[PDB]
Amino acid sequence: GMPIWSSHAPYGSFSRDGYSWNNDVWGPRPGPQTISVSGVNRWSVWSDQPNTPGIKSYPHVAFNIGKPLSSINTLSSSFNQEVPTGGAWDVAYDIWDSSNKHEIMLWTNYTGNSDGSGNVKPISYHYAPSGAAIPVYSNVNVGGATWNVFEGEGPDGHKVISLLRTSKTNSGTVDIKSILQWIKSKGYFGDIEVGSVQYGVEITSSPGGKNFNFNNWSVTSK
Ligand SMILES: OC[C@H]1O[C@@H](O)[C@H](O)[C@@H](O)[C@@H]1O
Repeated sequence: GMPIWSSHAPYGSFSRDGYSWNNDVWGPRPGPQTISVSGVNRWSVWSDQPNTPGIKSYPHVAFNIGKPLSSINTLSSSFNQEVPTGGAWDVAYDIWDSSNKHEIMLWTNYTGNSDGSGNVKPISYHYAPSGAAIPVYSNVNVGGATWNVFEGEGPDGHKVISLLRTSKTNSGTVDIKSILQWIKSKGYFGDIEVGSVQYGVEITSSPGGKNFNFNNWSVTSK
């Protein structure tokens, strides 16, 4: 209702009690974007990005872990959000290891489809003739939900593993510890040191301005 912090500046940031918020917007001609924080668990962002190729922004909240996967007893997160209908975007968890050589994404609600097609697509090495990203694993039930798994590389060669929920949702709880354990079991990485747990929206297009409310977001690390 009343903000404890707000910014419309690209890369404006604020931190309170272990949580930080980042107004990340880059690129040739970024559109206006304003993030507001009402408290440690509740925040919002409005963004007006043009109907052009590529991700323009990732407004997000972040929480630091800094622990090896093996030392972790509990790593879960709860989200509750209100999203617009149109545009090109994906609301996602962004989980990094401390070295930033492995990125794990969990897409909870998005404008594309779980099979890798749509106006947004997961990072992927391979695409189908229709242009849909090709999943490496399908209908995987892990960490409290069913997902489609995709594999790709970022521009600096770092590995990206993306899980797209087969059923989109605007509220839920993810068991990140178990998801990372399953990814380790397929051999993508070893006893990774978990660095950051992030949550926000990657906006490709939101012409006319679109609003995203994160009414609750919390991380439980033990
Ligand atoms: O290929 C498009 C991709 O660009 C990356 O930077 C993003 O993190 C992915 O989530 C996105 O789908």
